[PDB]
Amino acid sequence: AQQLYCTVVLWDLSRSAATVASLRAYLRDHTVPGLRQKTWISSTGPEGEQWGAVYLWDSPEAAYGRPPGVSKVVELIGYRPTERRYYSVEAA
Amino acid sequence: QLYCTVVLWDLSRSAATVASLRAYLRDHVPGLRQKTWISSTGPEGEQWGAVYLWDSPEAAYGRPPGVSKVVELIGYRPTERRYYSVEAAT
Amino acid sequence: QQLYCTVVLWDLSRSAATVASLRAYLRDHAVDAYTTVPGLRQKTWISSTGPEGEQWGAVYLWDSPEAAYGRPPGVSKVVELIGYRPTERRYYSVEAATE
Repeated sequence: AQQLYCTVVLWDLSRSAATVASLRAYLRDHTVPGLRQKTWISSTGPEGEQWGAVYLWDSPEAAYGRPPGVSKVVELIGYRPTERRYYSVEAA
Repeated sequence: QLYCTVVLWDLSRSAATVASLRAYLRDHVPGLRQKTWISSTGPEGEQWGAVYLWDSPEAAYGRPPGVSKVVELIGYRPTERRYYSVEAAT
Repeated sequence: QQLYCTVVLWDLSRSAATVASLRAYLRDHAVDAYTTVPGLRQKTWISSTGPEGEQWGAVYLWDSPEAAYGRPPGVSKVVELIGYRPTERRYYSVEAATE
């Protein structure tokens, strides 16, 4: 309701033929209960390419649920997310 | 086209905890769309952080605003910085 | 000398209440700093979070074994905030405690 909970899900794309470009295109071509906000993010650098999603939830349980719209990205990239983090929103 | 920067502190080396920073917070800029404080607890360790939403990559690379006070509260600069392009948002 | 520890817990997953919201209410409505109930040495509110699931609870230190098994005192407001009675009760003997 007022306290929000954040889940961050990240894929390192070093071990995948998918890139930020290819995944941006699949997003271009191709309302969940409890979910206030869903954001797709990316990063490029010497470290390598990364794809991810940031979820704002209105309940603590949902934050640990299987993240929505991840199954489709899993088969596109080739594997389970390399990183997953859990936060509380303290002030926005 | 928006950009997202996140600044984090591992709190294990500070007297500060998520709880004490939360309490302090409770009792107390060009290009910047949104500023959000975040925290993390559990077996992996305590963290405090700020998430910024920018509309330019320059401002995003600029030194994070409103971080000065927190650096004083924790006792050191952020231990981790990450930089993202926003691809899509609801 | 012999003390008895009763722990009552609420699983919060079925409730609109959360650790954050219970903690916020507590912050704006301070509980008694001292014990009122005869035989009650100490009362502590506790919480847990993370993948296991959210929980709220009360830990009681009693000087008699009868009270340890009675209805736990001072939980009426929390029961109203959560919307149900404790989902779990545990009974312990204190075998040794540091001072």
